[PDB]
Amino acid sequence: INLNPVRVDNHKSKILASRLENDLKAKDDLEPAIPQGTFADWGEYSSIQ
Amino acid sequence: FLAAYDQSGKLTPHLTLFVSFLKLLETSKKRFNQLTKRHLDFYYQEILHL
Repeated sequence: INLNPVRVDNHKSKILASRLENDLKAKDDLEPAIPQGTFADWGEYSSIQ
Repeated sequence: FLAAYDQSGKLTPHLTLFVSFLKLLETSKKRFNQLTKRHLDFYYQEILHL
């Protein structure tokens, strides 16, 4: 059977181009989360009187 | 002084309240001084995820 040069190039291109997409996505997710609290003058005191 | 009157039944009432209050506070000291451990564990386990 005879193979067309144009048809093969398209398949090869798609297979490899999809690898670039993942290398790019990898550039954003570079760090873990840290739990965050609030702030509220924990030392406030009222007289027992 | 504190040893001499411990369980004697002989203190004047204004000192009886003051000393009894100070003895009750020892349970607060026990809880308060555990903060240094809670702080260390937080850093190694929740900040550094180890």
